[PDB]
Amino acid sequence: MIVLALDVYEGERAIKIAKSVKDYISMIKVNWPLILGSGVDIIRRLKEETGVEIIADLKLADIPNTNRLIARKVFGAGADYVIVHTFVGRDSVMAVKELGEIIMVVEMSHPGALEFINPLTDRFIEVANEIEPFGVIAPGTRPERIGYIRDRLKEGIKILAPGIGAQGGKAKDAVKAGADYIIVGRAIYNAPNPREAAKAIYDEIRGV
Amino acid sequence: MIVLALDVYEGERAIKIAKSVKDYISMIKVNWPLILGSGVDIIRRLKEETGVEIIADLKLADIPNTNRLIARKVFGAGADYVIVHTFVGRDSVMAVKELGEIIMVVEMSHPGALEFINPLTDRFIEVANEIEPFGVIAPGTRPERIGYIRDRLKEGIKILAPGIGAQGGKAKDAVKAGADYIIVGRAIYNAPNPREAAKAIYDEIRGV
Repeated sequence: MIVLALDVYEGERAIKIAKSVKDYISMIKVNWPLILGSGVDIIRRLKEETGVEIIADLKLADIPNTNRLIARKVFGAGADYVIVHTFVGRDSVMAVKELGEIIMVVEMSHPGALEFINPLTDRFIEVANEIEPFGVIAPGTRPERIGYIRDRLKEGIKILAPGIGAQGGKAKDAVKAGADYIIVGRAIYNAPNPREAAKAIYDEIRGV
Repeated sequence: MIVLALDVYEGERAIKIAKSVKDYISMIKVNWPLILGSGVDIIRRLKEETGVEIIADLKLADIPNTNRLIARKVFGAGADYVIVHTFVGRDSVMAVKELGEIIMVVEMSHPGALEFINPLTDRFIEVANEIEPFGVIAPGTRPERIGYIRDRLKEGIKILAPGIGAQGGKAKDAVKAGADYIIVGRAIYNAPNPREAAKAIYDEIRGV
């Protein structure tokens, strides 16, 4: 249920951390900065070193043909899931889904999201319901939002949520509210002992 | 002025095509396919082999800090412009603009664009007018749209138009309608003789 946001750009350093917490996470999420610095082969390297599935957080948002060229290369490189925007249209989402498992963005948490993205979350969820992606991604800052989305999201589509909070009990609360996966980064990779931290989040979630 | 959308994976193929059409183009636009297949250093290599400016068409659509990390890396690798989506918000756009010149997506050509992007074009043109990027991307499929945008867009902001009439003298009409640059990808990189293909378009735009 835990997804490690491996936002560590010293390549071998990132790999060491990922290997150390491998037993307590379900997936590793890599972004464009890591792929740019280490190359797209960082995805196969992480898989070989950890045995964990990889989410390529690409936010694809181009026309169908281009989204297709990108997805073919990234899935070919071993990515298990690709994160794609919903706002570019159904055809652009489908061009990626036809090549591999996808996770659709339906809401974001930065101030700018209030301008165009978030006013459309309800509609993006309805679109996701028709597309049937592996899951959707939305902020987990407020467990009430997770539930709101879960109520509207077709059963079977998973919810992945970043930003649930580092306080004791936040991880367990986000899962109970409807998150299938919680995405955690700094609380793990910047801990004095990343494995211990990941293990503690794991324990909180599988506990009571 | 033609912008070559070099959407191929292989670096040697990309460099060979770019050098062969260099005399007939103004800039080379690199997207994720080429960065993924050849590494981000292909930006620098393309510049060293042709001497023209490079646009990084990344369709940036992330939160400010992630957009910043990507922009810093790509501009630092030699990109002269970075293409960003207006949809994700002003803050995400400025995170990139503070590091280098940008081009904003205000409208797209694929059918999916009619679902969310195009309905907001008037609003996006007004956001671009406030930000004052180097230019905006508007599809040239119909010179009607180029002129529609040109009338509403602040004078100093350039218009780059992809999806140009794969038919007859459409590039010329697009330019006449207000396009400063014509983005051509497939028509050139998939052509039997890319240099002859580029020259034809070049001659059309330059004629009367």
